[PDB]
Amino acid sequence: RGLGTARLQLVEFSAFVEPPDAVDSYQRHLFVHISQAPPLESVDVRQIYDKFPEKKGGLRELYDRGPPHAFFLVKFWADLNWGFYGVSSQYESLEHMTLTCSSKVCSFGKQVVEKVETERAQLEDGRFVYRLLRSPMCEYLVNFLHKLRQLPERYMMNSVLENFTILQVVTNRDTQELLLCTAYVFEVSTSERGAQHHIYRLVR
Amino acid sequence: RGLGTARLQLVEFSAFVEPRHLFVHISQLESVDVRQIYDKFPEGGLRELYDRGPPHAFFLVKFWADLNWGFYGVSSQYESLEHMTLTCSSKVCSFGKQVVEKVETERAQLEDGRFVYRLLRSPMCEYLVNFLHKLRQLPERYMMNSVLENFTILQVVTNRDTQELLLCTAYVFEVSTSERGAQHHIYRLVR
Ligand SMILES: O=C(c1ccc(F)c(F)c1Nc1ccc(I)cc1F)N1CC(O)([C@@H]2CCCCN2)C1
Ligand SMILES: CCCCCCCCCCCCCCCC(=O)O
Repeated sequence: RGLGTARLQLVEFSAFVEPPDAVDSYQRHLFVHISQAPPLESVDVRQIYDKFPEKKGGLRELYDRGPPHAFFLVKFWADLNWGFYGVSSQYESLEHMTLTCSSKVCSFGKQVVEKVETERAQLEDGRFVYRLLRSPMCEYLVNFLHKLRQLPERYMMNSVLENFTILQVVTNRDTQELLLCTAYVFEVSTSERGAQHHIYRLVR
Repeated sequence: RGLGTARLQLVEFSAFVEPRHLFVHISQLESVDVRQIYDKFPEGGLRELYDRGPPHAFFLVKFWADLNWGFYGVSSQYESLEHMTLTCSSKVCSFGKQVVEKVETERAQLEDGRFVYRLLRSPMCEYLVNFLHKLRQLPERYMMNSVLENFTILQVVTNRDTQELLLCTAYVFEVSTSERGAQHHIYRLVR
């Protein structure tokens, strides 16, 4: 129903830029942003197998590892109409864990870059909270965004983006239980609408 | 010396597969000159950190790894006399572009009158494991080594609470013959 499970819920995610004068008037531009009773639509995981990095830690093996209900697809309409480039994430749990979070970027389904961080829990009002705030976006991505934003046509941006995906894998560090696996696929939004997203479940 | 400084020493390093097989192992010095490897790392690149100082913290290790052979694991273990919290960062680089960065932290455990920092059984990142299988199916040691001339790992341990760098190891890689096993050579990075 949302992006997450009973063990680990994604509270918030966002990738952004603050211009170098934000020390005078603060502003931040959101490339993409998720903030968090229908059930969610489904998408068949094999239909995107080729879009993620096969052999090991790619989609098929991860799904085979399960649990099957931990897998969500997120379709992003990015706002490229806008410095410090950042990513922030916030998850929450009933149990106290140490999370490992991996972010794999893949071009044409080949694992281009991978960031991996650990995050330990901080108590809160009835919940454990895990905050990975203001991760500085790696400059592969900032460069790709700059090159991408100067293309002359939306449809060209979207054909480029059809090869660019991101796989996020959150696991328990101690036990290696997979908690959350998210495939992201990307399209650019028209000027006037901001960023927007549609979350699906990955079934088989 | 060994691999370390007065504030922090490497006691154990091992990269292994269990079905245990050890690709590389250190258990516990001539100067190599840092510019000689500048073209091997990004430019987050080694010159940045070396300028940051302290240059007595920077080391180079050359591994001759053993690929003759699951769970793919990395275990490091450090030592200190001050109670610290380490941030250990690995960066795997291929052809100078940084293709993975893995970031962990370990807080000090008291033991035998010293502090041990044990980062044991990190799942080897998936890039490295795919790389290892591909590398292993090659038919000649010289082909492995040609491949491996473009692959390097860079480790920066820093004090978490202060951001001081404490340690900085560049790793370079070749394969050894089926007879000889793993071997390695630590070097001071100077300039
Ligand atoms: O910025 C991101 C990122 C992560 C997940 C996600 F769903 C995104 F949309 C992300 N950003 C992003 C990607 C494409 C466009 I067009 C706009 C965006 F805002 N990340 C993952 C990150 O950590 C990478 C992983 C690989 C190495 C480190 N940088 C930074
Ligand atoms: C640099 C390309 C790969 C080198 C191939 C040699 C085989 C042994 C690998 C040792 C890696 C040790 C550090 C890895 C950190 C991680 O777990 O990502």
